[PDB]
Amino acid sequence: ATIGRISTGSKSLDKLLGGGIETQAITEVFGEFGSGKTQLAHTLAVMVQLPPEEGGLNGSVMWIDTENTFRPERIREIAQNRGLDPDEVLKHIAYARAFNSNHQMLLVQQAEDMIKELLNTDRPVKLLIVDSLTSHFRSEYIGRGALAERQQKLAKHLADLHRLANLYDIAVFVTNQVILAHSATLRVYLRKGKGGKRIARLIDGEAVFSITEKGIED
Repeated sequence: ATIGRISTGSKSLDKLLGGGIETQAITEVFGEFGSGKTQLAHTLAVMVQLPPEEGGLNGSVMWIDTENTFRPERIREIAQNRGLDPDEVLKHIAYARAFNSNHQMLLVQQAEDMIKELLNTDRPVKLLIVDSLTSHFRSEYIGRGALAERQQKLAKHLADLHRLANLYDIAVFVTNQVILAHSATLRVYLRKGKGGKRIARLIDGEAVFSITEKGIED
């Protein structure tokens, strides 16, 4: 099946990404606290719901939150300022809080049930967000021997996410607060710049954007 692309809201970032974040891929954004990772996640959760000629995929969203950082009113605000009904946009986000890393892993397997349900409807799941991908793994697997164990568990979790992305034509978008190996298909380093701007660079030019009432934009 052909790849879909979800606009981020920023023409600059979209160009860096070749048009937007891809389905059948895991895109990891990483950066320090406050770099804008969760703002980008909120924006994508609205953009994906737009029709294709506006940069979306007419899609639904599943969101796995590990830090209690999802904000329904931020969704509603971004939606309204982009001409969308805030409550309809929020309705199409299936939200779950992951209590620990083992629950996080089960929630990904659980997500396949809803993905299958919606697959041949007019708003199939097109975006799966895990924010934060790594926070529970970092707190639980620590100390001598933890590097190998944590990386194996993460690799299995990312394998499950790759399978959902590839089997069901979904964009998986994950955040990571930052010598370790990584398994995402594309890694984007995000940082704060001057003038309140955020700067994005692909890892292994740079896009510049602002956080606004529309989510992000140039």
